Amino acid sequence: MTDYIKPYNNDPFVGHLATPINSSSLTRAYLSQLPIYRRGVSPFLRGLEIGMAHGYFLIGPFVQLGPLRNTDIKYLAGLLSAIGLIVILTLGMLLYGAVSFTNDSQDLESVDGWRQLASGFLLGAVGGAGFAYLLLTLFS
Amino acid sequence: VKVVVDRDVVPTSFEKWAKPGHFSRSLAKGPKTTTWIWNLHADAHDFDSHTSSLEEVSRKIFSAHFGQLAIIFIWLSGMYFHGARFSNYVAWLSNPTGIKPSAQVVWPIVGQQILNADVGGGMQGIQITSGLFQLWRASGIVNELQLYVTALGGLGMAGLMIFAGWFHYHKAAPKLEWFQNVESMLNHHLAGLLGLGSLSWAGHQIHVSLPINKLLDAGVAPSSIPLPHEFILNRNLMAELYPSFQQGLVPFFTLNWKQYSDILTFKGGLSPVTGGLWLTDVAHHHLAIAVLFLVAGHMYRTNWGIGHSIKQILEAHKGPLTGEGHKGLYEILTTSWHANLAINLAMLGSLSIIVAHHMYAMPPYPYLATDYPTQLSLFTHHMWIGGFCIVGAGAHAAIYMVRDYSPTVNFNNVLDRMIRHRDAIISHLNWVCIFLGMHSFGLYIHNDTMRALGRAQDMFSDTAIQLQPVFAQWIQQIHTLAPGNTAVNALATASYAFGADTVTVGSKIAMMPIKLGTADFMVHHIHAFTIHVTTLILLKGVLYARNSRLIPDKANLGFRFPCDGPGRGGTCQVSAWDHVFLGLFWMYNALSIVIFHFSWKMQSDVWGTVTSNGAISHITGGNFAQSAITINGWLRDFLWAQASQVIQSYGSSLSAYGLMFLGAHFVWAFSLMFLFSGRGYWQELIESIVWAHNKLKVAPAIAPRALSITQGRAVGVAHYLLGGIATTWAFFLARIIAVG
Amino acid sequence: MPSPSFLGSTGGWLRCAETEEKYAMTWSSDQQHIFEMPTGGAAVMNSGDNLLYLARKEQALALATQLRTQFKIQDYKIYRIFPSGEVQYLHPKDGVLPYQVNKGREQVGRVKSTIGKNVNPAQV
Amino acid sequence: AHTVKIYDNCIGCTQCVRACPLDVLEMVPWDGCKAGQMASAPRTEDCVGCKRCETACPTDFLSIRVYLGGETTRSMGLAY
Amino acid sequence: GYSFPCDGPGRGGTCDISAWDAFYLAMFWMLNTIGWVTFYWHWKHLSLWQGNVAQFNESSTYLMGWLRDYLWLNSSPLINGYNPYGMNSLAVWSWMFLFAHLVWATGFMFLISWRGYWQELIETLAWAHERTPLANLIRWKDKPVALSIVQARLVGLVHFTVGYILTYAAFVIASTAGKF
Amino acid sequence: SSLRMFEVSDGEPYPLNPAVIFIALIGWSAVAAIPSNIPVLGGTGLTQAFLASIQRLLAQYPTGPKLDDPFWFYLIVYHVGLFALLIFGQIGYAGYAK
Ligand SMILES: CC1=C(C/C=C(\C)CCC[C@H](C)CCC[C@H](C)CCCC(C)C)C(=O)c2ccccc2C1=O
Ligand SMILES: CC1=C(C/C=C(\C)CCC[C@H](C)CCC[C@H](C)CCCC(C)C)C(=O)c2ccccc2C1=O
Ligand code: SF4
Ligand code: SF4
Ligand code: SF4
Repeated sequence: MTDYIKPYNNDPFVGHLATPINSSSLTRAYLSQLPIYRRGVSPFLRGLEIGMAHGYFLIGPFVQLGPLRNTDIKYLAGLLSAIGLIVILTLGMLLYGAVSFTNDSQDLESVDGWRQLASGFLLGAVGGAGFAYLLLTLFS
Repeated sequence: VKVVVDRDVVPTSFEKWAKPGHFSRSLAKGPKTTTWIWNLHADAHDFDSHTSSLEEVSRKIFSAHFGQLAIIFIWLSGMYFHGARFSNYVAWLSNPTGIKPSAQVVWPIVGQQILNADVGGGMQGIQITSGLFQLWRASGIVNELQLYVTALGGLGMAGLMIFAGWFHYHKAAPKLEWFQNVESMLNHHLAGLLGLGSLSWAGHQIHVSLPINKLLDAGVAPSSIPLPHEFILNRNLMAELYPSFQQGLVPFFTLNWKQYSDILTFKGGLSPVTGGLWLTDVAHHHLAIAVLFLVAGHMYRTNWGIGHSIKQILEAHKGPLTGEGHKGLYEILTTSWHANLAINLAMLGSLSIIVAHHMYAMPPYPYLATDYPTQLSLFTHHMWIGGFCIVGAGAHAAIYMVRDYSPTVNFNNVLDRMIRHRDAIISHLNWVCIFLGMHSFGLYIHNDTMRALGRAQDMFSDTAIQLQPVFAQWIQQIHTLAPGNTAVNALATASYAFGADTVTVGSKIAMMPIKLGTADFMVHHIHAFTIHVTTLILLKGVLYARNSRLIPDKANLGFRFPCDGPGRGGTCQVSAWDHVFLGLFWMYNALSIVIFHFSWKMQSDVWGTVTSNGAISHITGGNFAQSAITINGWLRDFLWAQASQVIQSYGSSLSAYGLMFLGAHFVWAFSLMFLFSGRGYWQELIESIVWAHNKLKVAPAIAPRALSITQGRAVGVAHYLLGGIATTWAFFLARIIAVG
Repeated sequence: MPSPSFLGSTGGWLRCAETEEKYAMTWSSDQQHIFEMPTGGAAVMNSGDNLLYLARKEQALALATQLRTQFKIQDYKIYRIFPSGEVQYLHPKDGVLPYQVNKGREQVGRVKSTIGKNVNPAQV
Repeated sequence: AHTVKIYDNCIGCTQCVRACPLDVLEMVPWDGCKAGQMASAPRTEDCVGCKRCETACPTDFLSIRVYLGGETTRSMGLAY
Repeated sequence: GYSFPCDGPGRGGTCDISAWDAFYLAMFWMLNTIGWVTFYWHWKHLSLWQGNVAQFNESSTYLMGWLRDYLWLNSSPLINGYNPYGMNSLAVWSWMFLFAHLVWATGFMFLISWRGYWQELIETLAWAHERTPLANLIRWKDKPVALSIVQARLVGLVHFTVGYILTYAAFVIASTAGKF
Repeated sequence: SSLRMFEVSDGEPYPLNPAVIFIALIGWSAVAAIPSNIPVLGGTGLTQAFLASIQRLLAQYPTGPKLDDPFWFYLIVYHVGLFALLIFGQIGYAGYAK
């Protein structure tokens, strides 16, 4: 018994190696459950949900606050700016795999699986901008 | 707790004064360099850079305490003198409105007599904004004789402190054991100083209030004012002015406290006669604070065995995220004279700011709210004082990790964690600063773009309704309904800045329900931006002062060092004292924006005039309902319209505030000489002048050298602040006199 | 090897530290003590040699300088290369660098005037 | 990286390796000095160039020069 | 050579010693001296355009006349480019005058504070980069470092120049076209 | 709408969903702040909104503060009582064993 087990194991058994607010022991498992870095899957699916999450809310800001927000046409300004930025952002994200070229044997996190998740990101972003598009139409 | 005195340690001799630099053998044998001339004064107050014997360091700082204390007493004893020899306080005592304040006269030498401002009362001079007349009126002082007696009584107390700081030293000297009695120290500071101080002044404004309250507020001449001793020598006079004095400390023992309700009340708000807070509420206030401090002054171990102690109090506080928490903090504060100074400078610095806010919010002195120059000056005065003090708190909280922190002696796992996950603290504050910057000032860029672009500012009006009157509006409404409901014993709010539509006017507006709007959310977040950046850089200098990732051997170099060299791409300005040097600058920007906000928003919506045909007409009538949202309005309607009151004064008596205004930019831009150039070029610049000095041998024995790398930056911030305060000092004292 | 325990993270689990060369020091430590890392708070020093990980070279030499001032102990630092190459760069002579040694040699030494002349007559 | 060049002004008072952070220089027996030591920098690949030896260098004009050259990971002193 | 930081912070200090440092010092005097000549030349025409020559040879003798009648009176149509009521033609210029004081004061970031503080801060940013989940998958190419001691002063001189140039390039047009 | 009781291991989503409900009650107040969106949302709900909507600080908006004040008062009473229990929990809890 040296120092009586590290002053109470640094208070009631902390541990938590990959936890300190980066992702709790529940949240790190929630990240493994989270599709952006999902286990047991490859081509398209690691992405796809990425776009279905990003493009889904990209309609949000420019509908109420964008440079166009005072007439009836303004329901479209939230989507045109979003889709234009979606094309720009898709190019910017796809270019990362072109910059990387060291792990050509590790095709998942480098080039192959990288493009095989951004491919789902393109349809996810555009489609997700179209998914939240038809959600506020029946109430208007 | 024991009388341990080391009588006679240092003799009384002029021998040390004969040697320039006796405090250090390194600053005595080699005065062959110009740099030594500046090192003699730079280290003159760095007492921990001489001897390490704490029994002598404690016997060199308590000496400086009594020395500074004597300087302050010499300073205060003159204020009562200037308000008697040449002033207008008695005439202002009879006529307070038409007679402007003044307590400084000039002489006919070079035509400077134009500064004699026509204030009235048969005396000309220079207007004052120190609040001396309000304090003296709130003290019951009427005759000039009461000024001279207080001044002559101040000379005695000023001399006794010099003969005290020269007593416990060249004559006496307590041991080192007398300083670890921090337990016995807080029992005499919270009870002897705070306690008896809040009680002694409380017992004064109970018997001196009626020469101000039940006399000077009725309409009696200053000659008809009775004497303060005539009220005490005859208890029935106090009994008639207050029908509670007939008892004379009889229900005080009977616990029939309600019979003392003629002086002890809790009204709230302001008085519609004087112009400030109630003269009876402050007496009861200080009585309430005095008893609380008489209780709070008994908390630590003396020599009877009862009570807590800073030791086991901190040895008991734990916490999950803290680990070995709070323990060792006793050894932190009881060993380093420095260590107490940062927590003092931090608390007292924020205290000066908080009391500055409490000044304008609820004016405690009579005839203070209407006196706009004094009010505006005093707020920003304590504002900048606390700015310097909090940065000094960072300046020394950076000293601690370098000068008095050890990995074996003093230990708190809390402070350990502040240095173990140290890269996380500043990372959080960094992202917070950037989020509060790219938006608060980003929205400034946004709105200034919307106006020059066209119809975008028009569609911003709905967003101008947002944020503003959305938050903090309900807080004011809570305070509107706080009396009666959550304050049954209060017939008024905390201040009339809370009570809506309730305006108190004494020919000039005293307070207003400060209706937030338009851009208060903007400037408050400019504040929070400049506050988080200031806290970031200073806290960075605090916890990165010991362990640094770039250079691991950081403790060897020091605190006020230049850098390391051109290696590692470039190690430049990495000292914690430089985080304070730049910390002074972000504090400078913070306090500058806060004084701008306070000052201008006042006359925008608060300060104004009143007529019977209408209601309220401000000096500048509701301008920052739009001119605050953009950066342009801060120099289109703010920094531009102010030149009509600072420059258009040469034909009057306000010409000095224009000369100091235009001359403060000189010394500020003079700081741009040191904050931009380097010692290398300037050192190549001397040797040419020294060549001309070697041509005629007129070269001094003291070899001409450039300023130190650190001393140049210390002088640079000195001028950036002096030249960066005297301009707004001349500006705050420019318009407020013309529009007073 | 038994090494001092430290909490606070920061230093470990860095990708750059994994892909970049790392430094490994050691010290005798004849007695239980408590010291401070050049980049961390405080930690208890255990008996026997203690192996740690360092990401910088100056960090690897400042700790040795700090240990020499405490008590008198010989220091050993080993500098590893990216793949797995482990070379003894600290004390290749095993004699302290300020003190005189027998194994002498000259690397990159120009023996010319002092104002300048940057050309080197011979590199070896 | 940086280019270390030793002047002929050396006295051998070991001021380099005393000041030097990561031990770039090294004391070597020499036959043309008073104390008999000469500074030599074999590990110039690891040199950072912090210029703290020129401070401790005694001579009127310093004896240990390090001319600023290229910059690599070894000369930037970065941990990442 | 020409562009190098210092010789070493020792022997009193070698801060700003290269010939390039002399150039970077010289540009500051260039802007202000060449601005003095222009501040003078801007009155030798606006005093006769208004016909009131008695303003200059009577008030320009002291600096306060240079402060109240030029930096304040002539700037009325400048700042009134977009008043809180009806904005007109001098809006784009009144905006540039502000965007100028931004860029100019932006240079004060690169000139007053040096480089090492940014090294110690960028290292914390890089630490937060890999430590943060999800964002840990993103990796850069060239290691993030601060500007060179020479490039720091050069880029900051670029800001101190173009901000000052735009500071005077927006006042002239609006202030002269507002009153003619 | 339901009790949502099932498993003892379901006792850790029970501190999870109200942990989201607190933030949800905050976000609901945040999203309904625009001075222009309130006129269009309150018409269908109330019979009083037909004649005129928006009661400013007269009744409906004080209900928020009149919902906070009781909750604050509840928590104040319970902690003042907890300080008088002198180390003995007198309130039942659905814990211990599983
Ligand atoms: C001017 C300057 C100097 C030189 C500064 C000097 C020489 C200070 C001069 C101040 C003294 C007080 C002036 C000389 C006056 C004598 C003391 C004589 C006075 C005798 C009577 C008048 C009392 C630097 O060392 C420097 C370093 C780094 C960056 C910029 C600079 C810089 O700009
Ligand atoms: C912020 C800052 C940095 C960091 C600067 C960085 C990281 C550069 C950031 C550049 C970003 C990517 C934006 C660059 C784009 C510009 C807005 C315009 C440039 C486009 C062309 C002109 C090239 C320093 O390196 C520095 C060094 C010495 C003194 C002060 C400072 C300093 O203040
Ligand atoms: S710095 Fe120069 S003189 Fe001193 S020991 Fe090294 S080589 Fe010799
Ligand atoms: S160049 Fe720098 S690291 Fe190398 S020996 Fe000289 S001072 Fe030391
Ligand atoms: S001499 Fe000047 S430029 Fe060179 S490293 Fe030191 S502070 Fe930086």
